[PDB]
Amino acid sequence: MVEIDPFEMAVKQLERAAQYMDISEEALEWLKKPMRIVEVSVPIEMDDGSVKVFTGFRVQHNWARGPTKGGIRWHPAETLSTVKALATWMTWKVAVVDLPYGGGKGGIIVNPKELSEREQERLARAYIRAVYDVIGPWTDIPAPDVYTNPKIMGWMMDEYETIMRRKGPAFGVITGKPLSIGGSLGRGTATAQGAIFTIREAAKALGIDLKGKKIAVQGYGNAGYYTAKLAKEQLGMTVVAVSDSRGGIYNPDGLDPDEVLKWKREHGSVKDFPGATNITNEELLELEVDVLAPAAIEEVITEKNADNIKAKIVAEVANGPVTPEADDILREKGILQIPDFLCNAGGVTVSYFEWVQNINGYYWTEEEVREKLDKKMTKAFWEVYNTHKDKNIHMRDAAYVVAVSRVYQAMKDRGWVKK
Repeated sequence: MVEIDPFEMAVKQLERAAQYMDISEEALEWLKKPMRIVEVSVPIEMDDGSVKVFTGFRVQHNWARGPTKGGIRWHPAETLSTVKALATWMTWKVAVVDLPYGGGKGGIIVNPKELSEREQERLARAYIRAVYDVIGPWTDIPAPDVYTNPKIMGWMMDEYETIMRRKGPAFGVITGKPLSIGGSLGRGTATAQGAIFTIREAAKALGIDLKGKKIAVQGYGNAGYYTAKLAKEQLGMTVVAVSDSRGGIYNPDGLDPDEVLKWKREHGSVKDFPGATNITNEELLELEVDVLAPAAIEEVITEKNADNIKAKIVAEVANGPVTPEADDILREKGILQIPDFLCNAGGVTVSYFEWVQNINGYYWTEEEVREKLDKKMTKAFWEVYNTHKDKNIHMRDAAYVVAVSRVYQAMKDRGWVKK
């Protein structure tokens, strides 16, 4: 009994969410299996004049609401139980903000730091020719993810425009494109502006004046850097500690993220930054801040580091930062914590706004996008917040209640489930 299946863990969270609601037992077995899995063979021609064949997947979970939406991963540790896990995870993220979308994910088993520039062109174009049968502007809409760039999503668009012969809105087949091929403004700061909005609305309900409190960030990714910065410019937070894979620093007087990022682009890591103390990743989690925002890795909170954490808000930004073993041990502490797929929902809503502009054909302005981003993210938090205070459940579990009940209500109306 020594095993951890990544897909079967994503089913066992759905069975836990079937007890806080009244759902039919004939539709509960529908959401445990994705509806159309493709596993294509993707041949590229190398630089040496030889041919290699990589395995590429495409998993569409549930299109009951509309088209399906999901990113594309390039990683050598890919499996079918890792794509089917995130594909059944994407449907509870695009339902909770009430978008007409369904889940999905795709991936290729490749290592992208051992392919040159002209070899990535012959892989990203060769992935589209193999799954053209199951994508489209109204069927399946890809997106960028780990080890993909918006440079690459421009290439997949061009190989779609050559197959379709331009008989349709070909700019809407993919989001996260560059600015001058049919992309949207305000896209690079989506997951930051999605997170910092949910930090404000939670703390306004917790009733703490943030203009004078502090914050700590574990990890220094691109969504990790702007999380600290847009808490300083817009919110008013004091960023006191950062970290990465090597080490971490801490300063009790605020650290300006522009000068800090100039260090990490210069040296190997954040080590020996002036006006701080070079510390570790474990002691950073038990610091003293107003809100802890993990955004680096998964399952950093386990059973042995559970009750040492000293914070008021745990902004779940990364994909499942807390294990279910330690969520209840922190629940009795009186710690309000917005969930994982309610904080990073900003990366989908701005990705939805690039799909609206490409279908109609009329591109919006920058502030008009960022003004409608609050309307989605503040409303979708208050629909969860009133549910939690009236049913006495953890907000990790309370978000799953409205997420299934929007999808199950659409499966009952398309005739898919009678009971």
